[PDB]
Amino acid sequence: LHHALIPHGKGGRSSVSGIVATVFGATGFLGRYVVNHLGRMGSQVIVPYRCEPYDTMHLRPMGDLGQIIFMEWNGKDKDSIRKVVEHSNVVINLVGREWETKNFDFEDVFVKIPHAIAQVSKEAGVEKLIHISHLNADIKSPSRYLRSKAVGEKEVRAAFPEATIIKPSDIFGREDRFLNYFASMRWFGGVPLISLGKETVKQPVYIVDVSKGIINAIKDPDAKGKTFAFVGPNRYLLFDLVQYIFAVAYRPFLPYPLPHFAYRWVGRLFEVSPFEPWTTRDKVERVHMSDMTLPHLPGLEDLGIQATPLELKAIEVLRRHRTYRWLTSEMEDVKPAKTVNI
Amino acid sequence: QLIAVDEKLDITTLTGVPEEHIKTRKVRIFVPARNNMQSGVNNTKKWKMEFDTRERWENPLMGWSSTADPLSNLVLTFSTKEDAVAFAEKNGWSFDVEERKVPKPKSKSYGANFSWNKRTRVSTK
Amino acid sequence: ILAAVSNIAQNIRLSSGVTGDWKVMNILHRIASQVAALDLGYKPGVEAIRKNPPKVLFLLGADGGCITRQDLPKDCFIIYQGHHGDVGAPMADVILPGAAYTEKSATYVNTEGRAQQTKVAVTPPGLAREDWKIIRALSEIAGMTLPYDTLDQVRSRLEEVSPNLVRYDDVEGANYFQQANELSKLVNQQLLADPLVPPQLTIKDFYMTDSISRASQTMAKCVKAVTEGI
Amino acid sequence: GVRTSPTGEKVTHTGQAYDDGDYRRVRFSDRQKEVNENFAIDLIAEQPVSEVGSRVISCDGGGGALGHPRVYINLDKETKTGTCGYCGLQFRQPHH
Amino acid sequence: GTSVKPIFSRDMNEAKRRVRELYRAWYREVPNTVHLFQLDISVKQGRDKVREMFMKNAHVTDPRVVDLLVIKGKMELEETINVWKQRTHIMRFFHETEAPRPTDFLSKFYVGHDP
Amino acid sequence: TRPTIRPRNDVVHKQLSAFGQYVAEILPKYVQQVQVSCFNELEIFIHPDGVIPVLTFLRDHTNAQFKSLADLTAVDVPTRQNRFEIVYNLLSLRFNSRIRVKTYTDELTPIESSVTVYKAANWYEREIWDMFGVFFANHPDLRRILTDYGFEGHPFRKDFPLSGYVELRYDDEVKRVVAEPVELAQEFRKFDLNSPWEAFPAYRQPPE
Amino acid sequence: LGLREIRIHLCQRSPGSQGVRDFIEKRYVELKKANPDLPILIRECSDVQPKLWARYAFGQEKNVSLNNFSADQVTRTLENVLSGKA
Ligand SMILES: NC(=O)C1=CN([C@@H]2O[C@H](COP(=O)(O)OP(=O)(O)OC[C@H]3O[C@@H](n4cnc5c(N)ncnc54)[C@H](OP(=O)(O)O)[C@@H]3O)[C@@H](O)[C@H]2O)C=CC1
Ligand SMILES: [Zn+2]
Repeated sequence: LHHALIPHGKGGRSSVSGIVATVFGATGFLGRYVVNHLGRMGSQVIVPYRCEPYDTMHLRPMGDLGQIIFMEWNGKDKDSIRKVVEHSNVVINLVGREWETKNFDFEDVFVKIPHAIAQVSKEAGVEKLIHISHLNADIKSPSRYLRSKAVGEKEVRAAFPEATIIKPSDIFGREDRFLNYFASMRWFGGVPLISLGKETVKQPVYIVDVSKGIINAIKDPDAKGKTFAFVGPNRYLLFDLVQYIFAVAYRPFLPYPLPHFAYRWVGRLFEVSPFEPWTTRDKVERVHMSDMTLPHLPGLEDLGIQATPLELKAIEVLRRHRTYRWLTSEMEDVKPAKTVNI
Repeated sequence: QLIAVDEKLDITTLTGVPEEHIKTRKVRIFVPARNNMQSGVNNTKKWKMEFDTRERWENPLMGWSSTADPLSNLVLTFSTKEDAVAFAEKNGWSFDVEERKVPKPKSKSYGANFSWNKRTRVSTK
Repeated sequence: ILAAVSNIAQNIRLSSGVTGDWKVMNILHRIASQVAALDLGYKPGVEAIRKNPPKVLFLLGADGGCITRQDLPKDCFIIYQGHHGDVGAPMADVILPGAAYTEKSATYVNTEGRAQQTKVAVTPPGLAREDWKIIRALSEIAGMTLPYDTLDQVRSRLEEVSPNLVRYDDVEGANYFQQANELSKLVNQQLLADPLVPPQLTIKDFYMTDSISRASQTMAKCVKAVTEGI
Repeated sequence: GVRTSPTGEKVTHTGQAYDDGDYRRVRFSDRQKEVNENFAIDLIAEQPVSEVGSRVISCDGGGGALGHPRVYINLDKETKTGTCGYCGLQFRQPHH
Repeated sequence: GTSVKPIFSRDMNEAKRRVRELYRAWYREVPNTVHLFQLDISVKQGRDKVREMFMKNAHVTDPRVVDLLVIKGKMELEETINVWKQRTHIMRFFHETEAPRPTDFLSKFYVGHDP
Repeated sequence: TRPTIRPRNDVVHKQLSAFGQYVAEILPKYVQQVQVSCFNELEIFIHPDGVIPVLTFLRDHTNAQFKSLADLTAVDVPTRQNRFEIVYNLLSLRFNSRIRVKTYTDELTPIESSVTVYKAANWYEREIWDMFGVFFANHPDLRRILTDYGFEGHPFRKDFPLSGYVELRYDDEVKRVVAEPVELAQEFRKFDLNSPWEAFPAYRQPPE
Repeated sequence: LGLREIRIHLCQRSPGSQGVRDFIEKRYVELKKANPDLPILIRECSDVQPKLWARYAFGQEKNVSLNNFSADQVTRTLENVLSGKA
């Protein structure tokens, strides 16, 4: 294990866990939790960033002195990837954009970049690679996001045969777009749902569950070439889910059906924003698509994680979306939503 | 007014020590040995209580010596072994006591260096 | 040799009587683990190994080179547990890194039979662990979990086997020389003609004797100094 | 007396250079490794040995109160030179 | 005998009465604490934690030690009610960022040297 | 003996000795010992039950008039059966003098609060309770003063470790400051400085 | 199933071990003559109690108190454990 990489201490901030991890995509929603969980145990974390260093400041207190190293990288450059994965025994890939920018389409962030990372980290002698795809990744899906996810999953498996591939479904948390998107809709007046959300089933998963699952998969010797699906303990119809979201936020729920072509036109209209779009056509397709059921894949309970129900963590995301009148309401006051389980 | 409490003294629930550092610890009650590099005996007068040595590792940065043991530096001084034992008992620590070792009285005689027939005679001086 | 020396002691005892607590008979040991092993019922010597060549061999810090793979059947499973890479390590199938005497609180019995305990100065390096903890974990994995989980429990078991092993700094013992002399008079094994020659003939031999000293550069310097004048 | 390791890293006066499989070298990528270039062992090895016509010499490192504590060096051994234990300067008697 | 001076209680009965009174006060306070501090726990969780903290000290048999424990619990209750405490202080009881430390022999043997 | 040695004052020594005898004669019920230190510092050891009478007499008596309490603190001596030593320092402006009153207690025995005698004690007794865990009976508002909210244990006690048992850090997952078991990057390095040769013969103890 | 070893923990100067001592003074020798291959470990005891230990196959053990036993009682107990009884 190369004596310098032998675990020491009580697993705390000043300990040595034996992990040296390069976390691509550490400046996003999932990346902050992953870096927090790695730096809790005393891991050496290498953060490749392309954004303004100001935007990485929140990751500085996550480690001890010298335990977090920040390095500039370019997704189209392989010498840069070599530079940032030279000394790591773990590489985690969390790179991904919900919308397509002018310089990066879905195929760049979900096929080219993951494949380049897998190839370079295999060349460099990195022991472990963790890749994140979607639960609904499919070659013939109506969303190009998921088509690119499936293609990139195959490419990573080809470039790094012993990679662990993790397939979560609709992560929810404080900085999660999925919980926020429903909350955001209240400003307009009515909630537009295709078929009133009666033909969609969702199985959202907690952010901390996904971070813990990644961390445990790193420490698991038999999780090498496996493929995991990270899903929550409950399945909801989209209508009931959005109704529960609006009840926790104490906002008046006014759902109305909107036809598919009208919603696609709205998404296209919102797509022309030079900044982060409020919604896109791809987001509209992904929202009203039912979560797949994959019983043949190992889950969070195979990694020792007990999935957190949304009923226990919804208030910590949605209390910010309340008015002053309902700001002090307790968690058990909202009557959990109806689950369509089996 | 006196109430005649009948039980053994026990203050663990008031000290605020985490239970891990109450049950898994072993203290040593002893009179420290004289440092063999010197002849003074002034450091062998009082009893000492000290805890068991825990893990120390190397800091990845700078290579300093890191510990996670909060009692790794604590040393208590007592007049007599009975006081040390009473303190350890009322604080709930398992202890090991060692009886004080004193140097035995030795019969010195300068004239023996020049014995008429004895082996003690010095070959040099 | 032991029978003859016991005969000398018996002649002294019968001629002069017993003055009280004198205990003419004495055995001088040179190995730290020997007296405790004998106290525990361990059979002295490697003869039973040669008599019944085993398939699974546990080398517990055994670096004397007494038993090699020529003295064992093929496909013999050799497990070495210790702290040094010496004679016993490169001939093993599984290596278990143990703790040296400076890295554990452990009991040793000297030539007098007095029992003393070491204290932890530093922890074992890398992934090395306490030896009895290695054995207890191995017992749990194999299904026959040993009753003791802590050091005080293992010392209670030690007291159960031989109670004198927990009486630190006590050296009082009972004299049973008469019974041992009677039992020694039974067999009459013949004495060899070979002259009595000790292993440590000279000062150079004194330095490097065990695995800790064989790995010491200071002892190598001492050996070089006593062999070469310079 | 600088010299590089097979990995291209400078070796310090202390002699420590990270091993090939040591991850800690990552702390120098995109940055540099601080190495002092004036090796004291080499610089003191260049000073000429002082020849003095007495058995016992005195050294205080120069500068009086700005040097080190004053020490006395015996110079009876002719197979070697008397070396100051503070400054490293060498002294000998005129020999041969 | 043993010649001790009490703090408040002369025997274990009065000490138990004071313990019950303090328990009642904490039980009443828990819902207000959950409301004021905007905690993401339920009232059931808070009352369970109060019971767990009370049961941590169930083995005490000295009325003076029990009196001091009640004094400390009353200090903590006064502190909580007046909002001297912050949400971090209340949440310190639940150890939400502490990874579970195992208790069986084998896991301890695997992780390190500490018993 | 002149230039570098601190000069003596025998007049003040005599006055303090006489006043200590005075105090001991007036209150035999509580006064256990009276001492005058070499640098003229009067000390009166008493029984705990006499905390309130003694101080009251000392602050009220016409010949005493110690109306001001400099400070009140405690000393931890683990080898004593009564662990804690309670020390009151009093100043008399009328007679321009100082006096020290000392008593003892252990972990489970309360001391009478002296807020009634001196208003200044309030925070001093709160501080003693916080740092040492000595309870004061009949105290107006007794609670922690120096330590953090919810802090367990008493820091000034000899047994308590220098760096404590917990530290604080900000955690982003829970979005708040959390308390965790202390881990140190560099351990405090304990030094053994005590010389093996005796320094002061005048304080040598009998060889037991 | 069978005897593997015997352990006799006798206390050096306590009255309750006195009879056991007599046994070792007189009857231990011939008992070792009869059993040349059976380890009968004679060990010293602390102030608690005299005892006898029997070990069987696969590490099964149980002990018998010898407190205040006379030498004949000691040898009777030893022959009972040495035989296929109890
Ligand atoms: N509901 C969910 O959130 C779940 C997420 N998915 C997948 O899980 C992964 C993490 O998701 P999430 O954290 O929410 O996404 P985020 O948008 O929050 O973060 C994406 C990360 O990838 C980086 N990144 C994006 N594009 C590029 C690029 N062209 N070049 C370099 N870096 C880039 C970002 O850096 P920068 O900030 O500088 O742009 C950022 O750090 C992603 O791969 C996502 O697709 C899995 C199922 C659903
Ligand atoms: Zn010099």
